[PDB]
Amino acid sequence: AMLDFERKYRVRGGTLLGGDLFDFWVGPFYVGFFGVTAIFCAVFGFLMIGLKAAISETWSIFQLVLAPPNLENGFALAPLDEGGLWQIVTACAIGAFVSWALREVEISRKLGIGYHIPFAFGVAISFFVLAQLGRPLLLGGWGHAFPYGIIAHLDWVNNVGYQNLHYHYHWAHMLGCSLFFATSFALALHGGLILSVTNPKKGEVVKTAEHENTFFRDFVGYSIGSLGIHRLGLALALSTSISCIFGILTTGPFWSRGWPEWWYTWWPQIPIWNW
Amino acid sequence: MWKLWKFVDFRMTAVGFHLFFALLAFAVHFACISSERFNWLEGAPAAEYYMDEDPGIWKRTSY
Amino acid sequence: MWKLWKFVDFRMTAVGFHLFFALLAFAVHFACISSERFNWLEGAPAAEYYMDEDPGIWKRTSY
Amino acid sequence: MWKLWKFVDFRMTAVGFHLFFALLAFAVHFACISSERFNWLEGAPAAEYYMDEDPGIWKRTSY
Amino acid sequence: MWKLWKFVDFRMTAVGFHLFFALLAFAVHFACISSERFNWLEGAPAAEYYMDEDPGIWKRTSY
Amino acid sequence: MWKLWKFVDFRMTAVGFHLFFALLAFAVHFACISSERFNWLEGAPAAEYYMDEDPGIWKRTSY
Amino acid sequence: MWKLWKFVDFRMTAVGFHLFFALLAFAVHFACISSERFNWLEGAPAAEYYMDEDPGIWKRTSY
Amino acid sequence: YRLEDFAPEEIRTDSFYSDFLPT
Amino acid sequence: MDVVDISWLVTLAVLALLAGAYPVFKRWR
Amino acid sequence: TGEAVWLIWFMAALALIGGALPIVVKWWR
Amino acid sequence: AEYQNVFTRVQVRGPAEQGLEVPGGSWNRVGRPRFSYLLGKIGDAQVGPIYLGATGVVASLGFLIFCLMVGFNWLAAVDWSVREVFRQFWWLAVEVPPPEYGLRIPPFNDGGWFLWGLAICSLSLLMWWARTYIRARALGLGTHVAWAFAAALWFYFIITIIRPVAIGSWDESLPIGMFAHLDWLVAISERYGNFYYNPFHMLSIAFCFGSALLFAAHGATILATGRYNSEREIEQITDRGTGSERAALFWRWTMGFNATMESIHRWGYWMAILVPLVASIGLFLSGTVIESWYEWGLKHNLVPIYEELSDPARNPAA
Amino acid sequence: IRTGLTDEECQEIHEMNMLGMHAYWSIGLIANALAYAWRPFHQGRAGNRLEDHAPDYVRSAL
Amino acid sequence: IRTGLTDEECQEIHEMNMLGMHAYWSIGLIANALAYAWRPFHQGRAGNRLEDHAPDYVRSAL
Amino acid sequence: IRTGLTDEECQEIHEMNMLGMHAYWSIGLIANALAYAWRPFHQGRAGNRLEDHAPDYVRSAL
Amino acid sequence: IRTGLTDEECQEIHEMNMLGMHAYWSIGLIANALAYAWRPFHQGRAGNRLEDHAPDYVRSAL
Amino acid sequence: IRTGLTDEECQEIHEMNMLGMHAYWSIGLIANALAYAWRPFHQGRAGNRLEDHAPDYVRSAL
Amino acid sequence: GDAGIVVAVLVILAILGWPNISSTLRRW
Ligand code: A1LZM
Ligand code: A1LZM
Ligand code: A1LZM
Ligand code: A1LZM
Ligand code: A1LZM
Ligand code: A1LZM
Ligand code: A1LZM
Ligand SMILES: C/C=C1/c2cc3[nH]c4c(c3C)C(=O)[C@H](C(=O)OC)c4c3nc(cc4[nH]c(cc(n2)[C@@H]1C)c(C(C)=O)c4C)[C@@H](C)[C@@H]3CCC(=O)OC/C=C(/C)CCC[C@H](C)CC/C=C(\C)CCCC(C)C
Ligand SMILES: [Fe+3]
Repeated sequence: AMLDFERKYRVRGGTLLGGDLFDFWVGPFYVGFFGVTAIFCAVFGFLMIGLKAAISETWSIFQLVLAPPNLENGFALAPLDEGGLWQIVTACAIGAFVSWALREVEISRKLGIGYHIPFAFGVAISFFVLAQLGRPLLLGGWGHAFPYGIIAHLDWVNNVGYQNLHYHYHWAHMLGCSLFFATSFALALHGGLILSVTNPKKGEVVKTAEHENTFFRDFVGYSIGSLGIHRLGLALALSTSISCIFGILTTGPFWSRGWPEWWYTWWPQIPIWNW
Repeated sequence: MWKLWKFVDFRMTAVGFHLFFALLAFAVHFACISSERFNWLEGAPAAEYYMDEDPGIWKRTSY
Repeated sequence: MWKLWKFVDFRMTAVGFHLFFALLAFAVHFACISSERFNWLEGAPAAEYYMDEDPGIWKRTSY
Repeated sequence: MWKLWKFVDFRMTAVGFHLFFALLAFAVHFACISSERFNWLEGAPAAEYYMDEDPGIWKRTSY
Repeated sequence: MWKLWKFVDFRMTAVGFHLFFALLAFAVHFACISSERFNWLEGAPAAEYYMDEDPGIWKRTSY
Repeated sequence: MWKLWKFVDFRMTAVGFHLFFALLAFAVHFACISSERFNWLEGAPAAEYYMDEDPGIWKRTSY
Repeated sequence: MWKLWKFVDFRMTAVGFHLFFALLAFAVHFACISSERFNWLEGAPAAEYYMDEDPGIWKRTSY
Repeated sequence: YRLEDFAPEEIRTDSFYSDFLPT
Repeated sequence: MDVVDISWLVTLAVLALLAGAYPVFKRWR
Repeated sequence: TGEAVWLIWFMAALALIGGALPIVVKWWR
Repeated sequence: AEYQNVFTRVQVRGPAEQGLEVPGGSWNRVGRPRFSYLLGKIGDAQVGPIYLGATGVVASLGFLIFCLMVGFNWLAAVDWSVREVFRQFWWLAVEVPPPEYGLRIPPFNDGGWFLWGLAICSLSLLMWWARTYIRARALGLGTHVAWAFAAALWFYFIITIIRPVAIGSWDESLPIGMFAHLDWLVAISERYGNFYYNPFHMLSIAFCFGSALLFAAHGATILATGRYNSEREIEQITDRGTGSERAALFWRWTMGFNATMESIHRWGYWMAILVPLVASIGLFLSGTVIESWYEWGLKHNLVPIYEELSDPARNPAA
Repeated sequence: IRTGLTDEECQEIHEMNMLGMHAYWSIGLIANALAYAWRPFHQGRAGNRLEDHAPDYVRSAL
Repeated sequence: IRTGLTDEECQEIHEMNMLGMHAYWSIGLIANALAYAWRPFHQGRAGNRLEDHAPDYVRSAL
Repeated sequence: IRTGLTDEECQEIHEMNMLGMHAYWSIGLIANALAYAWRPFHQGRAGNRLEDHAPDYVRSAL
Repeated sequence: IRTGLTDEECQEIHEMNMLGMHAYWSIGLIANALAYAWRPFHQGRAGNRLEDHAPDYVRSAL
Repeated sequence: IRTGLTDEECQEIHEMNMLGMHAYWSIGLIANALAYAWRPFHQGRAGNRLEDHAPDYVRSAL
Repeated sequence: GDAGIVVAVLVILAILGWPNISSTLRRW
């Protein structure tokens, strides 16, 4: 139940908050106080999701949604049957994500590694927070935040995108879709490169960093290298999450017309070609 | 400025000046194209064709 | 300021000034273009053409 | 304040001041362009051209 | 408070104060611009122009 | 509480207090601006201008 | 300027000039195609076909 | 003990189940 | 000034600031 | 009125960030 | 703070490495290796040399021919005004054939140019894939990069050729335009129900969001464990070090399970290349098997049902 | 864990801290007294809404 | 933790800081006095809205 | 923090910098004088909008 | 910086460069002269727009 | 920082730079004189818009 | 009235807080 080398690192300390009381492992998982709070928020939020499934009679992961209150509700606490369950689960999700990231900070301290992983997770959490708080603050109510349904939040994404007519044309959407595609492209390239170096044809020896460098130099003229590929990957995925922040915070709050009309508003009128 | 190349790379300066002058020749030619008076590609008339006297530049003319 | 190059790199200062002035010349020329009075590319009449008297700049003229 | 450069990088200070003053010169010029009274490019009249008296700045004028 | 620099970095404090004060001067000038009374750029009249008495600030005036 | 600095970093405390007070001054000035009674920039009248009696704060006024 | 190749890479200069001139020949031939007068692909008439006199270029012709 | 089963119609009774998701 | 004209002027100003600052930002260590 | 009403607080947020930048940098370094 | 492994503050330069010996490398490796200091901040500074292979050169030439066909069509669409091309750069496109041709190759200006460019672009992409394969093989590498490109190209061929052919109409294919191919996204999703209700769309987005997740997490993991030389992952795979151990233990203590230095790349490789694969499956089923993803997910209890509106819109056409 | 500051350094910091905190505190009290005399912060039972005391032609943002 | 500056360095830094803060403070106070004499910042009970004092033909942005 | 430039190197950089700065400054002053004599940059109290001075048939871009 | 090319290498590079530049320049001058004789590049003061010289039925792309 | 070029190298670079700059400058000045004689770059007070001088039937791109 | 008092107070504060006058109160 423990890795061949795991016990060698399973030491006390590294906790941000929890001391030695929560500083232990249950099976593979390190717990920590932030693990305790993450489990609390996760299980309570899932129990509120089940409560909405019960009250809405929607026992389908796909059809069940915790939607935020109505727009007329504003920032007020809603009835649990009118968006209050969504508010509870929003608090639970923020708490669980923050607790998970802080538990990862604890694990990083215990392993002596940098806090890059909880930082990247915190970038994703920052998207969630700015989407579920920043968009309500910009637009004046919890009802502008996306709901909690496996399929229904896709419907919210659909409707919020089509509120600006053609959401593809959103500048933040264009940049962020390019960034997601570049992230999957670079993950494919990087996994393929590492596996190609370490899994050549049968009978061939494992190649080196020189091999992979000259592979991408021969291939596309540039090789970003071992450190560069991971730096670029963290950058690409993070930047796509920041692009998601900008997209969710600008569609509506900072452009209520169509994003096609947004593009028409400035690009065709750029004076170097508007004549 | 003959000592400038003791401190400023001449290759960088000349290359950047040629690049910027390519961009600027394009931009200036496009500025002329944008101007109806100056667009030789469209070939519009000059207002001096229909003027009676010289408009001048600093002539301080009056209506 | 001859001692400024004891502390501030002249290559940096000169390159930054030349780039800034290139794009600032672009900006100022475009500001003239955006002004109807100053757009030589469109060549609109000056108000002084239709003025009976000298408008002045600091001259305290009255309607 | 000649001792400030014992504790604050002068190159950093001067460079940041030139950067911020280029930015602020642009911002202030755009503020003048935004103002109808001060947009020299549009060349709008001054309300003083139509006033019968000096408006003043601190002058306690009454309607 | 000359002993503050034994504990608080003066360069950090001064750079932070200067950045904060630049952006806060921008904020306060924007506060003036947002005000009809205080926007010198648009130059609206003051209500004191149309008032027959001094409004005061702490003066207990009644309608 | 002169002994607090044996246990709490004063540089951290003072820097955090200055940051938080800059933020809180911004927030409080925003609260005043959002109040029609307190927005000096828009300069709305006080309701006491239109009352025949002092409203008080703790005074048990009745309609 | 035979000494330019002591400081400026001739291979870089020649390759860059050929690349820019390929792009510039494309751009200029495009400019001709854009022009009605100069678009041989569309083959529009010249205005000189209908003129009873030489328009000139610098000629001080009047309507 | 549903209130709708005992209270008169002048008493507002709200069912436990909501109609928000008619699935 | 037209909003497109002033926006393009601001764009050229921001580009000028970036171009002037680029040698600064390159050597900023 | 106009767009300066929010520009006050955008510049306020920028001022807070700018005042904290040397603090965050000194902490980082 | 600690060094965050985000930028290389101190770059070191050796002799410009032409590359490991490959058959034809001495001739086909072209370009004096140039060192970008800006690129050296993140990764390797060296730019070049590039392999000037037959597949690479002809694929690049075909890509150029395709791009120039698109540009010439855009010019002829805006009366050969480069100014109007740049003004309408995002809107302009080489449009696909209309439905009345079906699978017929139409005249150039009725979608024939689109099919011409599709042939050129598809052949060029296949030559580029061949270059990927051959560049990997010449260095004694696995062809994993070639097969990731093959997954992406399989999705591309589904978008452009295979699925338009199966539907029997070239108008189902992807227009060659910035805004036009996004309009193709909208038209495909709304014509065929809603791709939000397409489970292969769901899975492809799961794998794209998880490519971002894994590649953020993996880049962060490698930058965090770069204190222990974990970025040299080939060594950590053949000679497992404390950096790979710490990465595995971080993820095991977080999630309960971890990967290895090689298996994390297996995970990321498959999570990435699954995006175009299940994407191709879902797109192909859209218009061949599935007419409405909304109706299909209604039948499968996949589509949420919301509160009935007060005063719904009634279809005036019954 | 302590800060390593001597009793003398802590006393110097406390002198500066008292001076700064109490100077701000007093300037803020003067400022709040001035703004309170200008417009009392807390409404009476009658309130201080313009719509409740001013005539109809007086515009209120509320 | 101490910054490391000696007493003399702290004293010269403080001289420069007093000069900077107090010069900026006095120039800003003169500027605020000039802006207040130009237009007092605080409206008074009558307010200073143009709609409440100017004739109906005086346009007000409010 | 020091560029390492000697006395004479700094002086010759300054000679070139003065030449470039002041030559650009003088040529720009002559250019602005020419453009000012062509059309003065700053409007008088009357302004120089064509709408306010030209007849109605003279179209203005405002 | 220095390319390392000898004076003879620079001279032969330069003779080839002069040949290329001036041959291209002369061929381009002949080409521009031919295209100028075909249709003069620059309109006269009357212009050369078809809408101003051709009859109404002659279509112009303006 | 110092480029390392000797005085003789800087002098030959400057001879070439003077040649390039001043040849381009003179050829461009001749080009601008030719284009200015063709159509003066700057309008007089009357402007040079066709809408203000041409008849109504002469179309203008404004 | 009140505005004049405010201006006078601000001017007095500016004069007293001017470095030449405020520094005379320096004690180290
Ligand atoms: C073999 C060898 C060789 C050479 C060499 C050399 C040397 C040594 C040198 C040079 C030069 C040079 N060039 Mg060259 N070349 C060649 C060629 C050529 C060609 C062809 C294609 O053929 C061409 C076209 C050329 C051009 C040139 C130019 C760029 C230059 C400069 C001039 C001037 O500046 O004047 C000029 C001057 C002056 C001052 C003028 C000014 C303005 C400025 C900006 C303006 C700005 C403006 C703006 C921005 C605004 C606009 C507006 C509108 C509305 C928009 N190349 C060969 C290859 N080379 C110089 C320089 O760079 O400097 C630094 C030098 O030194
Ligand atoms: C009609 C309409 C429409 C739309 C809509 C819209 C809107 C409104 C928006 C959007 C978006 C976008 N998108 Mg889209 N769309 C379209 C389409 C598309 C396409 C195609 C192909 O076509 C493409 C590719 C695209 C993509 C995209 C990207 C980029 C983005 C997304 C991503 C995100 O965000 O997330 C992000 C997210 C995030 C970060 C998240 C995080 C978690 C957290 C912490 C974690 C944790 C959790 C948990 C639960 C735990 C678990 C446990 C275990 C399991 C045990 N698109 C159409 C058109 N759009 C956004 C933005 O903007 O960005 C920029 C927004 O806002
Ligand atoms: C309309 C227009 C306007 C203005 C204008 C401008 C601009 C543009 C600017 C400015 C400024 C500034 N200011 Mg002013 N103002 C204004 C008002 C005011 C006030 C009130 C109260 O309201 C205050 C308190 C101020 C103050 C100041 C400072 C803090 C800064 C600096 C200066 C100095 O430092 O010295 C100076 C300083 C000083 C003046 C300070 C003083 C204290 C004292 C003793 C105490 C306190 C008291 C109080 C609060 C009472 C209340 C009243 C009632 C309600 C009745 N501001 C108006 C509204 N600006 C700047 C800045 O921010 O920078 C950063 C800028 O840029
Ligand atoms: C309209 C207008 C206005 C104002 C104004 C402004 C501005 C602009 C600013 C300010 C401030 C500030 N304030 Mg004030 N105010 C206001 C009110 C008030 C209050 C109430 C009560 O309400 C308080 C308590 C305050 C206070 C304060 C502080 C906390 C800060 C600082 C300063 C000082 O320190 O002084 C100093 C201090 C002080 C003053 C404090 C004291 C306590 C005492 C003993 C006790 C308490 C009592 C209570 C709470 C109960 C009553 C109520 C009832 C209902 C009857 N504020 C109004 C509403 N501001 C600032 C800040 O934040 O910074 C950071 C600024 O900027
Ligand atoms: C329409 C048209 C126009 C123009 C135009 C153009 C172009 C196109 C260009 C230019 C320029 C340039 N300018 Mg000018 N202008 C204009 C005006 C002006 C002004 C005014 C105020 O108004 C100024 C101050 C200027 C100035 C200048 C410089 C800064 C630069 C450089 C050059 C030089 O160096 O000179 C040099 C310098 C000079 C000339 C000048 C300086 C001081 C002086 C002594 C004195 C001062 C005074 C003041 C500021 C105030 C007055 C008052 C009134 C009553 C309010 N700009 C007009 C509006 N442009 C350039 C550039 O930017 O490059 C970068 C170019 O390209
Ligand atoms: C329509 C048409 C047109 C044109 C045309 C073209 C093309 C196409 C091109 C060009 C050019 C170029 N120009 Mg020119 N122009 C034009 C005008 C002009 C002006 C005015 C002002 O107006 C100027 C200043 C110029 C100038 C120049 C240069 C910078 C270059 C040459 C080079 C040289 O350096 O020699 C040459 C040089 C030169 C000419 C320079 C000189 C100064 C002198 C001393 C003085 C000046 C004055 C001023 C600024 C003031 C104004 C006045 C009035 C009354 C307001 N541009 C027209 C508008 N283009 C080029 C370029 O960019 O390259 C890159 C090209 O490609
Ligand atoms: C269609 C119609 C057309 C055309 C046509 C074409 C095509 C297609 C092509 C070409 C070209 C080319 N051109 Mg030309 N043109 C045209 C005009 C012109 C001009 C004017 C002025 O206008 C110029 C200056 C030119 C020039 C040239 C060169 C630079 C290049 C190269 C070649 C050579 O080298 O020769 C050689 C060289 C040469 C010819 C040049 C020489 C100096 C001279 C004497 C001096 C200057 C003067 C001036 C500017 C005065 C103005 C006028 C007035 C306004 C009166 N182009 C028309 C518009 N294209 C090419 C290219 O780009 O390649 C890359 C091509 O592809
Ligand atoms: C730019 C960087 C990114 C990035 C980076 C990164 N994400 C990381 C890490 C790093 C570095 C981790 O280190 C961490 C980890 O341990 O696994 C690898 C983690 C993780 N992310 C997960 C999901 C993920 N992430 C996504 C996006 C990115 N992730 C972006 C692309 C996306 C989408 C949609 O794109 C998903 C679904 C989990 C698997 C795991 C957190 C577990 C948790 O929160 O515990 C907490 C434990 C649980 C069970 C949470 C339950 C909490 C509430 C009460 C349950 C209800 C859920 C909601 C209300 C959410 C909305 C529902 C939607 C239907 C509307
Ligand atoms: Fe990796």
